[PDB]
Amino acid sequence: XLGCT
Repeated sequence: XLGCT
């Protein structure tokens, strides 16, 4: 979920 939504 680093840069993911």
